[PDB]
Amino acid sequence: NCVADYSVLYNSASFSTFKCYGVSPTKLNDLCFTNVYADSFVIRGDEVRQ
Amino acid sequence: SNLKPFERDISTEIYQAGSTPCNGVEGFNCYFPLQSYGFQPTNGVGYQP
Repeated sequence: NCVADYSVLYNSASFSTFKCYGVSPTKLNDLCFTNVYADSFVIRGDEVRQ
Repeated sequence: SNLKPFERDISTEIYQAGSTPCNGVEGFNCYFPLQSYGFQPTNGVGYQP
């Protein structure tokens, strides 16, 4: 029951995202989705393909 | 953006990934489109050419 705005990744710094961006890449913010459940985990990130 | 099926894009223009203009020269938010794999004999299981 929220907004789930994407103002955080507008400017950002580097990053790679999920590399799909099906609708409006780098714009998004057009679909509501059920929730923004974000599990807590940290990885090295070099093996981003896996 | 993604390509139409059976396309061949040989453009070498620089990328402007942000609001900062690139003016056709490398810099912040200005990354070259082409990168080389660098194939060498001792590569991984799924890294050979």
